[PDB]
Amino acid sequence: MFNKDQDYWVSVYSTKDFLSVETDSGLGRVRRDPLFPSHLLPPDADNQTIGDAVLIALSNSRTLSLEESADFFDLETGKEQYATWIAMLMEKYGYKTKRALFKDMKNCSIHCINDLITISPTRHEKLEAWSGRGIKESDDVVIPADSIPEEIGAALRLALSRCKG
Repeated sequence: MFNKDQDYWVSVYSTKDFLSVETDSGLGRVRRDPLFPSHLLPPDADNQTIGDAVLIALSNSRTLSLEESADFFDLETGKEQYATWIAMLMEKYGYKTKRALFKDMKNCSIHCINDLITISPTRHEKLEAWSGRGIKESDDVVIPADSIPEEIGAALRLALSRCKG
């Protein structure tokens, strides 16, 4: 169950070899939450499995207190965790180079607030960068938060098909 007026955030990263559903946390600004391992799914995961992963990952999304915020957005910690995420993906899927991993990688964001799940496609800009550039509001995919997990999965697949670059 999601709390009223509370934001819950997830990032999705997709390649030919994996579909990763990740809890994001923060305070206005959000990022990959190091307390929660990525949900790493087979690239051919069905919609039920994807939807249940999305629901769990969203539920874990934290809204931090003032004190938690300072430690959480620490620059050097962030760098370490980010590069560690890349290393983990490379070692787990046998990517020999960063280019091999990021070349075709798609990114969608997932937001849940007040019984609405919004999934937003992105444009792949640089090797490790995505933007909202060229992405219309109407490119989002919206479903209710109490949707069956199959519907959430289908919604994420549609958003992934709307990614560009």
